[PDB]
Amino acid sequence: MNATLIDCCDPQKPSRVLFHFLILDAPSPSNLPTYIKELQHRGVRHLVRVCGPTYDATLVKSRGIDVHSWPFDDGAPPTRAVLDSWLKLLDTELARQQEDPSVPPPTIGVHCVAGLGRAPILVALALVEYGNVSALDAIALIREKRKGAINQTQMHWITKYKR
Repeated sequence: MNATLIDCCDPQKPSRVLFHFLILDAPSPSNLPTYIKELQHRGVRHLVRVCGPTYDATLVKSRGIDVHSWPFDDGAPPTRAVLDSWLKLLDTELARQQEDPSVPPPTIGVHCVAGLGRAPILVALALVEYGNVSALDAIALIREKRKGAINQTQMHWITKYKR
């Protein structure tokens, strides 16, 4: 498994990880049980799919992983609805940790198909919003681990973003 781990760190204490992001490939229906096991084995709390369904999410939900189906168009930046839902989820996970010192940093998975566009740009945005990393540095960081990630339109949108 074919996954890229990107840490989003506390701006104040860059020692401290806020979230672990996993950029993943989409599962095939036939390999779905193995795939779920591999998510569980990496402590995945939340799975976000930003592509059109290619499988039955209920099988994942039943194994303790929250699944979020927020499709947006290939080559596109997140819609405002997806973005707000993403920040809402991350805000909630952030409050969960602050409220309870017994909660370690959550791993949050994100897949589409290629992992070159839609998945990475959500992660990039999290780095900008919570890690306080500049847009250009978030892109470079993702590209280190995933060559060819993020098209020109996605690049422009993340360079322009504020809450």
